[PDB]
Amino acid sequence: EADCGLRPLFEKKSLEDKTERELLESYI
Amino acid sequence: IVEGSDAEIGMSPWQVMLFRKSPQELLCGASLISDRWVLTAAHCLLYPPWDKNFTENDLLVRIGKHSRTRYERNIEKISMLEKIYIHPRYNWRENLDRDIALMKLKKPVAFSDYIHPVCLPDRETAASLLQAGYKGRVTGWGNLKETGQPSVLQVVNLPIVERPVCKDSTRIRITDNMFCAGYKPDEGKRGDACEGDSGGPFVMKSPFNNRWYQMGIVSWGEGCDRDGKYGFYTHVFRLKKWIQKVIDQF
Amino acid sequence: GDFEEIPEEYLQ
Ligand SMILES: Oc1ccc2c(Cc3ccc(OCCN4CCCC4)cc3)c(-c3ccc(OCCN4CCCC4)nc3)sc2c1
Ligand SMILES: *[C@@H]1O[C@H](CO)[C@@H](O)[C@H](O)[C@H]1NC(C)=O
Ligand code: NA
Ligand code: NA
Repeated sequence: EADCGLRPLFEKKSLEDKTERELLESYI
Repeated sequence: IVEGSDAEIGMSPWQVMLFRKSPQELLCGASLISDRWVLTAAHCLLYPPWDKNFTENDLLVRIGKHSRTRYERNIEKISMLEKIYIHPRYNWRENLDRDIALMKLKKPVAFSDYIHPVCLPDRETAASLLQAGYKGRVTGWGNLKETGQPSVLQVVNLPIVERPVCKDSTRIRITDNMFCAGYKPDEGKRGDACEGDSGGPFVMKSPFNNRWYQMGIVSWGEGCDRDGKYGFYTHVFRLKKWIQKVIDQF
Repeated sequence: GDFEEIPEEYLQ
């Protein structure tokens, strides 16, 4: 899908969820 | 989910609930990958050892939910299945190798703030993100402990574990079509999937394009959140060819 | 607990 993986209430509004930072910080 | 927390509204819009018609009950998790296709684990539909063998007419798919038991009026969408496709080489007799299945909805579902598909990985995304130590996220309405149920969708983030460690933690022969995840006994953090969560998605957020990718499918484990044991997941990219095959042909 | 009643349209 063209806009797969982009959440209406988060990525599309440029808002982060409570714990996504944990994932990103693990990606060295 | 064991040792997780309540999900935020709209946090996993691709999360799907596999629901039994009669008796009405939660069977497994699943994921929306397009307006008409749902991805899940084959053992959710077929597993002879436990006398499990469901057909299209046996169940329903519920999309956009948050609460486990309430019929979320004007928010959730309930769909009927048109056809189920189980991988031809699903090995249910020995190790659940190729534990994967596709389900075609009778009619497409419309997207909303609460319903949106997740992406399937490409070789580069998989090569780049499927590394030991990198964390993924698991979601589900399953049991809160091995041996009760949550009120709303639960979520937990877990690190991918080195292949040797996965191998040395079980007697089962593990294949290239699976990977294991979870914290080690000395990491001082717990968390796992549990009964009712299988078939659900293991996702990762690409730091290159900011999209969420489903890297795995909750497949099997021995108990839930036991020290020194790990949850095993179906390797979605290793099986992408079959997925495209079914979708393109059917 | 047990689940709530879902519309009949989805059970036929
Ligand atoms: O991290 C994970 C990942 C997946 C799972 C699963 C799925 C799962 C686990 C094991 C399995 O089968 C046996 C394992 N072998 C198969 C191949 C390799 C090992 C298949 C799927 C759990 C689960 C689900 C149902 C069940 O109820 C049994 C009770 N049932 C009797 C009838 C219905 C309820 N007990 C545990 S716990 C768990 C933790
Ligand atoms: C499962 O159900 C299908 C369809 O009703 C049937 O053809 C098959 O023989 C059953 N058993 C197995 C193990 O597939
Ligand atoms: Na072993
Ligand atoms: Na564990």
